[PDB]
Amino acid sequence: YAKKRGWVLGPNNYYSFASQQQKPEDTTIPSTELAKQVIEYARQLEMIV
Amino acid sequence: IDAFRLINANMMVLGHEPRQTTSNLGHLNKPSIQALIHGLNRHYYSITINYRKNELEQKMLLNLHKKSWMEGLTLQDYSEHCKHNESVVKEMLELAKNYNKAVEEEDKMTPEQLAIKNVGKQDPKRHLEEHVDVLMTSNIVQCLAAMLDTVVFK
Repeated sequence: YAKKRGWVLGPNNYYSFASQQQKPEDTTIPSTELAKQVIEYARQLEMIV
Repeated sequence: IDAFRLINANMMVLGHEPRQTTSNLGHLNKPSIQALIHGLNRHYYSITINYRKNELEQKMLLNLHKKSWMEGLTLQDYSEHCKHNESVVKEMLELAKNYNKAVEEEDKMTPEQLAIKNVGKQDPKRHLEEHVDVLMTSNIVQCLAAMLDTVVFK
């Protein structure tokens, strides 16, 4: 597990780094598809009589 | 607007307006009684008027007289708009309570005659979803304008 994994023995101390990501967010990402959903609301209110 | 044209005295004991093989005479006006009490029809005659409607004028009068560019994506935003959404639901609640009252009534008092003796310019379907359609159209145009403006600008 020194060669397969990491785990380098330092001054009688192993080391395993942080595998945590950054989580890129905007949270206004669905602005296109939410604008899509409201279109087929009125498209299914009108146009099909 | 109407245009007229005088007749002679040579056919005065005969039928004036000597009209012939056509069928576009019965239109454009019948002789009105505020006009035939005077010299119509034994003094002049009435004539037909249509309009020389042309292109190169019609659209440049239409699009240039009624037009607004940036109005289509304004907001009138929210403090005037959430108050309107606040108001309409409240009487629509009582409109729903009045809609409950006729449905739970449901008596065989000859219900087409029971409805005509209970006319009040009111609930059954007229004072119904008409408001709901206005609540639908107002919020959709408000929210579609809100979502497109987040998309376009940066």
